[PDB]
Amino acid sequence: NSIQIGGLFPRGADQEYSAFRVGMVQFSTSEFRLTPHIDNLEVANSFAVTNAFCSQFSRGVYAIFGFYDKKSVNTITSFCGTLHVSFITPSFPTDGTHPFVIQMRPDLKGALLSLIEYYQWDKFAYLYDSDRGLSTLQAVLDSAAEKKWQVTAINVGNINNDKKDETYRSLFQDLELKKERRVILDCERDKVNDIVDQVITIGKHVKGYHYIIANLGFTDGDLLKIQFGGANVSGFQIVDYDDSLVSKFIERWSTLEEKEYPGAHTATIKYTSALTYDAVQVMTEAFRNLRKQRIEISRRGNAGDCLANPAVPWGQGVEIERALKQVQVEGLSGNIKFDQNGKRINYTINIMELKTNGPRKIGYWSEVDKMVVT
Amino acid sequence: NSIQIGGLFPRGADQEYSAFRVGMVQFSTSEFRLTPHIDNLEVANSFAVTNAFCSQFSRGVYAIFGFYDKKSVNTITSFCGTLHVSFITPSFPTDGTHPFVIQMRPDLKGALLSLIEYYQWDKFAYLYDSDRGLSTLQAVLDSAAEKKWQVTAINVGNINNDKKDETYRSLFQDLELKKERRVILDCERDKVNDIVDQVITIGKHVKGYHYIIANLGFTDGDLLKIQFGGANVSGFQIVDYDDSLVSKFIERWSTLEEKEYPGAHTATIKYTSALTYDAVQVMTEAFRNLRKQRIEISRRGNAGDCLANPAVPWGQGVEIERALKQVQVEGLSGNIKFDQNGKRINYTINIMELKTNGPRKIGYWSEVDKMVVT
Amino acid sequence: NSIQIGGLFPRGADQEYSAFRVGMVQFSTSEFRLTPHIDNLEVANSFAVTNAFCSQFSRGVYAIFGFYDKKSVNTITSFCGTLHVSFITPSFPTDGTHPFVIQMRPDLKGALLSLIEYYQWDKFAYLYDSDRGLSTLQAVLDSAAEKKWQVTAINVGNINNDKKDETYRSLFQDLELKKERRVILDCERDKVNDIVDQVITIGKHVKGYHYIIANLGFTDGDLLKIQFGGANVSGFQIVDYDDSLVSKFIERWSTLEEKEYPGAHTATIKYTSALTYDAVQVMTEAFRNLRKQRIEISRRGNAGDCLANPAVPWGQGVEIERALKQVQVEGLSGNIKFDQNGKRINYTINIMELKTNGPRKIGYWSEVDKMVVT
Amino acid sequence: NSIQIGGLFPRGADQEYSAFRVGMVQFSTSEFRLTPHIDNLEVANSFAVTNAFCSQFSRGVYAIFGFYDKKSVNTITSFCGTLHVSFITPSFPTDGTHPFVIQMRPDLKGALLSLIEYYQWDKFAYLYDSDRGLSTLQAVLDSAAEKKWQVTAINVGNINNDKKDETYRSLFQDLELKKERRVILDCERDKVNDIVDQVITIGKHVKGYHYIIANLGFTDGDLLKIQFGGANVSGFQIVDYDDSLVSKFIERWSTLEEKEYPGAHTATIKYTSALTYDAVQVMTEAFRNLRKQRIEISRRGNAGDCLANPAVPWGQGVEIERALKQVQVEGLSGNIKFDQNGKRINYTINIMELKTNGPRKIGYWSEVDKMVVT
Ligand SMILES: *[C@@H]1O[C@H](CO)[C@@H](O[C@@H]2O[C@H](CO)[C@@H](O[C@@H]3O[C@H](CO)[C@@H](O)[C@H](O)[C@@H]3O)[C@H](O)[C@H]2NC(C)=O)[C@H](O)[C@H]1NC(C)=O
Ligand SMILES: *[C@@H]1O[C@H](CO)[C@@H](O[C@@H]2O[C@H](CO)[C@@H](O[C@@H]3O[C@H](CO)[C@@H](O)[C@H](O)[C@@H]3O)[C@H](O)[C@H]2NC(C)=O)[C@H](O)[C@H]1NC(C)=O
Ligand SMILES: *[C@@H]1O[C@H](CO)[C@@H](O[C@@H]2O[C@H](CO)[C@@H](O)[C@H](O)[C@H]2NC(C)=O)[C@H](O)[C@H]1NC(C)=O
Ligand SMILES: *[C@@H]1O[C@H](CO)[C@@H](O[C@@H]2O[C@H](CO)[C@@H](O)[C@H](O)[C@H]2NC(C)=O)[C@H](O)[C@H]1NC(C)=O
Ligand SMILES: *[C@@H]1O[C@H](CO)[C@@H](O)[C@H](O)[C@H]1NC(C)=O
Repeated sequence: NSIQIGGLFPRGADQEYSAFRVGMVQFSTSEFRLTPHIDNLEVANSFAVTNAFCSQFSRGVYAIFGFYDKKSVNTITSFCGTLHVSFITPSFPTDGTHPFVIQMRPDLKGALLSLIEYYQWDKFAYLYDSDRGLSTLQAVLDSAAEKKWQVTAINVGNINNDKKDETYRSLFQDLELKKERRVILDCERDKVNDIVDQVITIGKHVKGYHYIIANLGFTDGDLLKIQFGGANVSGFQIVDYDDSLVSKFIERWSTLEEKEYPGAHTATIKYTSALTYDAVQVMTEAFRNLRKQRIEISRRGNAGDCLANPAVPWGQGVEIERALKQVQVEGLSGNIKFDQNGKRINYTINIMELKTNGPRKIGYWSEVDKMVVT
Repeated sequence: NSIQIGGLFPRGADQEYSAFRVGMVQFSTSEFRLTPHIDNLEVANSFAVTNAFCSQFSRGVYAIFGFYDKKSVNTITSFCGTLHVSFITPSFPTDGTHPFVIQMRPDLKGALLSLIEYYQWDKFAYLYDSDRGLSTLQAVLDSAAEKKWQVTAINVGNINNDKKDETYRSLFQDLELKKERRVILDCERDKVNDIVDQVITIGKHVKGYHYIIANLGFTDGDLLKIQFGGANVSGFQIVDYDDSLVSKFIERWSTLEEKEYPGAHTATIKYTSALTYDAVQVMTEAFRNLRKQRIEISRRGNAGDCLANPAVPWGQGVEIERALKQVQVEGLSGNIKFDQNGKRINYTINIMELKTNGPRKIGYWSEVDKMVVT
Repeated sequence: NSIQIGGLFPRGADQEYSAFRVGMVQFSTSEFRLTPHIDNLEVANSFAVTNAFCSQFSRGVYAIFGFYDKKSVNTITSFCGTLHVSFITPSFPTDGTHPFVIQMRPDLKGALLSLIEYYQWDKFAYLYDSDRGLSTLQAVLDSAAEKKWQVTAINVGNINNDKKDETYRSLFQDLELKKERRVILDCERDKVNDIVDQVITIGKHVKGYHYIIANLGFTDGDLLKIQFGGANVSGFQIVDYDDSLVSKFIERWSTLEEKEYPGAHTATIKYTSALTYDAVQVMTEAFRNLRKQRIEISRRGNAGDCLANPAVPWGQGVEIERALKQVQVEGLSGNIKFDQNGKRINYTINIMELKTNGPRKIGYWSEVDKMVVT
Repeated sequence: NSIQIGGLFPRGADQEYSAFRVGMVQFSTSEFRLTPHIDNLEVANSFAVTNAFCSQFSRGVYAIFGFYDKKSVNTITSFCGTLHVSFITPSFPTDGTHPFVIQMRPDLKGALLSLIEYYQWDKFAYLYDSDRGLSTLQAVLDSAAEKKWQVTAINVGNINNDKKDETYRSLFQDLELKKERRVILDCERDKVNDIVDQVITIGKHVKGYHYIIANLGFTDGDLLKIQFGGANVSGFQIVDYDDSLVSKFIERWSTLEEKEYPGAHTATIKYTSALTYDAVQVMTEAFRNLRKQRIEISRRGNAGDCLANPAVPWGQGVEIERALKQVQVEGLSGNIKFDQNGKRINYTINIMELKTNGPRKIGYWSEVDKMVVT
């Protein structure tokens, strides 16, 4: 009744760690407690990721929570699938079916295509970033080929910031050659903030221009900066701030202090932090299910090292995976239900549009049902 | 005075190993000799790749030669950068800059864009495969954005060996429906062979079609099947069989036997194995230059541990990298010279066409000079 | 009882011999058994054919089964007519009336002419091989002279196999220069396979061309390579694979231990082998009927030599011939009925084309009724 | 000393036999006198032909002379090739190379094609019979395909004489309405005589009709019937009546009597008879050369039975073949010389076109040069 888990967090991650500890203290069952081993590192460094994973495996950790990017996803997936260690992450889902990886970030390709069809778009620009994967870009290109679209895929992830002014000015001047008024911003948070800021400077945020933020976090950024101007702005939001549970959680979250809980005294929580909260919840739920199933998973610092030749797995790993992937709970992100691969199934995505008054949801998207209008 | 190096090879790259051994015996001794440690492994498995790298590092190898895949390149780059151990490879160049990696494959984006400009194409399909990366697809996407092209990018990678015929057939009927005669194949040898077989079966290799084989191995595939069809078949070739060095090497190499040297009894040699030969030459020349400079590189003791904390790299790694990047030799691929990032500069790619009498070179593409017609 | 027969199988006809053995072991009963003398020989050698015929006559056989070509048909027919010994064959029917020769192959000239009239052709080519024969070419030339057609007869039997690629390529180039779109392939299985391979290689199987495989073995050749090209490919088939008897035959034929029965472990049976099986059936039926007629068919070793001077035949062979020509049974080729001259009558030939979903029987041809469309 | 030879003659070749005996008595030398054993049989009967051949072979005969038909050429050539026995014939050349056979009849396809080219023919009818093979038919069809001729080939051998009136009228009316004014008669002497008799009866010999008789016996048939008909008639001839040797032979032939020399009391002889005479001459010359070369091909005992398994070859037969294939003597049919295969070369064919004063040689044809006009 003393489960030791592992935690990998980026060097500079505060809100996600705060949500992690909030969930841990919220779901601290009197039957058992989860003791985490938190490692802060540069996730982009595959060597550092491997070092942390190997140290946690040597320490005897049953389940590992962490993050990965395009430069550190393959190593994590391979190590987990070989050593039979369950990995729970809020990061982007891997392209394919990688075992022993629990992916709680819902896919956005289907919702993005459904929203594009709803908006009746034929020609548009697609500004993407290579720091998260090109699966969305490939899906957009395939849909464009199928439905006879004219998509201009432009990468904005390979430019610095000192020459950003001139580079993006040239990019937008080239975009105005075709009179492009509809663009999609499939970029990270800092990248999309740069896009919106430089759009404001260049003066292309006037009416007629349509912008789509291709991420689950729409209300986290400076929506007020481009709120005025009359330009269409649309996006997605996994979290429903109007839900009773979300409001109850956010009240306590705002009442928490900032010293011991960095990035907490605010009325907006990042979707990564929300997914970390549901990750804590699902970990506790799976371990309660394992305890109630009367299954012995006794393990300690005796499994061995990381680079054992041959690397023999342990039989409890497949049972831990079955327990993790066979739960159905509800959190900030909504209904949670994974498949045999480790991806959510019956999730719901709330679509919001930005107006002068403020952000406002226009409908919801699901798997069985396409975009719905209220 | 023996120098120990490492070797990573995929399970199936027999011709590459044969070319490695041929280069080893050719450049056997001038003032010393090399001692490679070969470790055949699944190159796409990041865990196995890490295990091989760590075993070779513990063995105390001065340099490492091996391949990598799109899902195993980050591990090599990170480990080599953090351990100051060079990695000479004939695989696809990395998307960016990475120290301690000596990439031997010349870039193809510039030559492909120059060939498209020379052919004056406005609506060309792009059948890409997710093995060597999507960097060329991205580059052609920005080029299309900046040159007003109609690119129909289609992924032909995520298909199994059970509906290949149906998938390729339906793809080509779709291409006929939008009436698209210009197609670019950015796939490897086996994939382009499958595509060529399918297009022959459906009967679209007749006059009125144009295909570009976007790989350095234009003649490595079986072009005799589409030689008499009547459609343009362009491509790029890195080895010139009419060159003195290549002709002498082929005369020495075709007389061998397929028992001790698998895949070494043919008049043609794959560009990957050619780059293996030139990589053996480059390593030999670099170590010869190091010996001539009288720099002490021998270890003072054991190499250490792969996952040691902190990862301390030896002071001779920078010297090894500089010596490897400072060599300028002539090989099968042509002039060999590396810049500060480990890429290849001052190279030449011969553009060739498949006429009814055989593949005939029509010109060459350099970095300082664009496509030249001869 | 024990009745001995002869066998003139060629050197290389493994499937026909396997079908012969299967027919023997299936139609053999306790009433009597058949003892064959199988001699493998170069059937184009009239000397060897005469030697084998003389030896089998010297044994004292009652009927002879085997094959012949255009270079050995006259000697076989003359020997059988002079010696009053019957000869059942699946080879091409003789161009005339010949007694004591039972021919299991139905005529194709009438069906071919009816199909040409149905397709309403005016200017078409006719690729013939002198090795198979020229009776069909003579018939089509006479019809063209009587119906104002433009037939371009081409011989393809004189091409040596050492360089039989440029010959076909130049031939089809000449056909293109003559604007020839419709071609009739009247050749053997190997020759038609080579012609189809060359056609696909030169890209002459696309929509706009028409091909008629003028032989009863439409599906025996590898038709899948040209199925998806898009050009019309018609032909004739004598064996109906959807019939109950044929399906029951294949149910056993596909599981016949190919090592023990060469050319049997397949779902496709050559029309020649099917005719051999039906010939075994008809000879067994004829001998059973002769035994059930209370006729003395006792013959001892009094045959002597085949070149007796004068050559006095044995009168017991005319009853054998009458019984053989008085057989009305069903089989793989369909209804079997022989006229006074031994040529097959009351037969149906299935006319099929090659579609994307496989060959389909669109109708049947008969002597009494012209081509019928379904 | 003497050499036994064999003679195969059809039932009715009385003048052929008379010419053979005239040649024998004229070329009888005191050094050795041959003793031919003449056999009379239906040459179309393959069984009789091979029985006579085997009787000769058992007799111990070194060289065989005789005729063969379309239905016996194959067996004759096969037996001669297998038993290494030389065969000398005046019949049609074999449709292809065949060892141990001497063809004394010069080819006609080249001369006929040259005459057609010189006569500026682009549309005609090729009336042929299947008696001398289809080599000429194949040659004219290939030449028509090459030179864009609209030739209509009609077979007349299969049509029964009783019913060959209504069909004759129908086909001639078809030719008249289609302006098929030019015809070619590649038929035997009797068939062409019947054809010209029918033409005279029907009155289709009006000005414009250009009949070509494709045989060497132009003057053999009745040409005075169409001498004053006003219709062009062109033929070929191998024996020149103006030569001194031919004139002396025809005088010594006409001075003979019809009692002991049937059909020898006229001034008109057949080209086949002339070829028989030249065959006797070449046989005598070859035997004289063999005797002079001090080569004894004498056999101690009987050759045995032809049906012996295995066969019984002998190198003296090969030496005899080499002796025959290296003879260059003149004769009634002109110069005689054989190539390596056995065909006759170094020959000239005299072309005559019928006029009101009778046949007159309008030129000659050879192989070292095209057709020549005098
Ligand atoms: C392959 O087979 C198809 C059969 O579906 C051929 O289609 C044929 O196309 C011709 C076009 O000239 C049709 O002839 C036309 O018939 C109509 C109605 O009788 C008439 O009004 C036109 O003037 C013309 O004569 C023909 O009917 C049609 N076949 C059938 C069965 O309907 C196609 O041509 C074939 N491919 C080749 C290369 O021959
Ligand atoms: C029958 O024999 C007579 C006797 O020569 C032929 O008369 C002449 O034949 C020549 C060719 O042998 C003809 O020359 C041709 O003339 C045409 C123009 O009409 C020209 O285009 C050709 O290139 C060629 O030079 C010639 O006209 C013809 N008549 C005369 C008066 O000289 C005759 O052609 C033969 N055939 C028939 C069916 O009569
Ligand atoms: C921005 O949003 C507005 C309203 O939400 C859109 O306005 C209408 O959109 C419908 C949907 O296709 C069109 O049929 C109408 O013609 C639009 N009317 C007007 C006055 O715009 C608008 O299309 C959206 N996009 C842009 C670029 O403005
Ligand atoms: C295949 O090659 C031929 C000839 O190299 C191309 O034909 C040329 O097409 C261009 C179109 O840009 C015309 O301007 C030229 O006149 C054509 N002929 C020549 C000799 O250049 C053809 O376009 C190529 N592609 C295909 C699909 O056929
Ligand atoms: C032809 O064969 C069929 C099937 O065996 C039979 O029904 C039909 O009566 C036969 N025709 C004649 C004329 O006997």
